[PDB]
Amino acid sequence: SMRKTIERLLNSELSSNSIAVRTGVSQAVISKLRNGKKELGNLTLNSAEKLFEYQKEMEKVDTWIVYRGRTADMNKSYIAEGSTYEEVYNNFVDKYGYDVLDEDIYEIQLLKKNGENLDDYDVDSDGINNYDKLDEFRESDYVDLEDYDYRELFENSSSQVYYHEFEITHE
Amino acid sequence: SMRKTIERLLNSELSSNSIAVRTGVSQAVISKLRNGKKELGNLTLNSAEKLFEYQKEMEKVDTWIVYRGRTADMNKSYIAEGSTYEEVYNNFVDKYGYDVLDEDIYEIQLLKKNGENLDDYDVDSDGINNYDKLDEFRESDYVDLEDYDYRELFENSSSQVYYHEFEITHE
DNA sequence: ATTATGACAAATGTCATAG
DNA sequence: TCTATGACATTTGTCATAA
Repeated sequence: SMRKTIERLLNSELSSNSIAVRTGVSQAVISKLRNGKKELGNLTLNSAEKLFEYQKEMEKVDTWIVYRGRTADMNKSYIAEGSTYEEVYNNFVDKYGYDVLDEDIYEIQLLKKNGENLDDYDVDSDGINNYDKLDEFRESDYVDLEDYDYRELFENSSSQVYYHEFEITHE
Repeated sequence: SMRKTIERLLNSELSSNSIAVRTGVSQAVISKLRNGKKELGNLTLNSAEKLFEYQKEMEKVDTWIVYRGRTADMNKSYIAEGSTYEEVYNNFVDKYGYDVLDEDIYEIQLLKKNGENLDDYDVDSDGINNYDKLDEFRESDYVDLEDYDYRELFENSSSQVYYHEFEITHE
């Protein structure tokens, strides 16, 4: 899926036969890809999904994300920590508060991801104004936010914190 | 290319031809995928990436910035609009003029990006005392100002407009 | 426990055309 | 506009070789 993560697998010194048995993709494909005989883009979704998921599980333990945010005053700095983007968001909201980020940013991200018209919910600086419509959406079957969406919540928000830097450490 | 995200594009009510035009995937492939004659798993990463990027763009959250500024007296009012801080600044200069904002604030921000000492740079309210240093800066591209620098330009200014306020809506 | 190369049936992407 | 169906050169996935 993420061509970056599968590219990091080719960068890895793990054996092509080890990759072949761990993911299920043949050693032939892995050897030809690293050699340059094959291109990752030309590969199928199923095999690429296998390679990406395996590396993602491997990186799950040695991954730490430190968020940095700067307000207008030099003194105010917002920093959060976690191994997952969602963890960083929860650490931030308990550490600092929901009102630091843009009003109702989580709900707005969820609505747009699910294909809902923002106009119906009366979006404004004051947040979601049509609370009753949001309540109808909460009961309705929806698609829960993925980790990447949580990073977007910080970058999208500029009302209080307009500078966003994330540190990703792979060991 | 998350298969769930691509499926939400194929399960939308959007035309297979329109999806084909915006993404670049052939209408043939998109239609066969929707029919069931082809499978997403068998598709190449490049095309699946194209589909993924368009659905990601559709689900992306929009940002609109309304800037409000006032003089110390509060008799004089200034208002600007843009989806980026750079767009807000460009609108402000087009509507009001470069002189109203702090003199050579754009250059001050550039020097701050370089890290060159402001005191050594002959900093003054009048503007750039040292023309020589300007050509020195012209020699190096250095770092072109990022969007956040444009908000900082407004907040740094004290002369003329002294009250700076940014409101963000994600409609 | 490794690493390159096939062969082969089956798909793909890029173009069309037809309705 | 839009859908469906295909042509063609070409890369795939699987399953092997050989070293």
